[PDB]
Amino acid sequence: VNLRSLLVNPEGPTLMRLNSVQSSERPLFLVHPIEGSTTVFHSLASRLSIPTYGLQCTRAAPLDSIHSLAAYYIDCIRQVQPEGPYRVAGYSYGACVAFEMCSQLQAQHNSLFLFDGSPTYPGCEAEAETEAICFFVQQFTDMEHNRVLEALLPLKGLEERVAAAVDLIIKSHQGLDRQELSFAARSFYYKLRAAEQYTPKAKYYGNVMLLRAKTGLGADYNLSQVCDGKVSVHVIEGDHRTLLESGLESIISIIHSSLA
Repeated sequence: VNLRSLLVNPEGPTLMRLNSVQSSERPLFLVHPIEGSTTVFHSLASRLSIPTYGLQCTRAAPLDSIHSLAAYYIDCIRQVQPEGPYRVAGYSYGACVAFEMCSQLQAQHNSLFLFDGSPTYPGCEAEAETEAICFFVQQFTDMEHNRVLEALLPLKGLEERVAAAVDLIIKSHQGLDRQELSFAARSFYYKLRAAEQYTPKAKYYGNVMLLRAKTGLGADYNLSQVCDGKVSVHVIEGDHRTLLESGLESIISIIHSSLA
């Protein structure tokens, strides 16, 4: 169901075309939410008049930091589009990565769309990993925090937690690929770490557009804290998850009307 769309093929391609659009215009690149899949971008892409791609997080992506992750996604991009003027958007967690990407392209005139997300929106390894994976577990099962927390806290480290987690999950959905869950659970922790440890290097002088959800740091998601250029935020109908589904019509118009 909704759960298999929280998993990605660890060996799948990083950059995948999301719609037919044979056009010759510069494409629009969509950066995945924290779960790594470009599934949420399916509706939006199908209803877009420009070629749009998706970036998913597979085993090939370096997660030591948002900086590395962005530099790698930039490389995947330059294969489909070698030239400078880039159009990139990032959903939720992807927002931050998309920001770092355009940010690196700057230091090295691009369009940047943030779908309800932003760069904002050492001895405690154990608790961090436990809470991360504990959370991850709750997305696939019903298990109570405390019961799950009790099973993951005393474990040696990440791989034991991931394994114990994958077991708890399968004991609820036997059909889920254990290799995917295992990769999902582990990268999930690494993605959180990289994000909750990210802080823009310099100020972004480029034009940013925040498409915020209507139903819920102040209608800016702290964008102004890191941007100098034009920061325009549109309020879309729905909450964090429904926004791209019709808050989608609004978004489709806004994106269309922007990119000439």
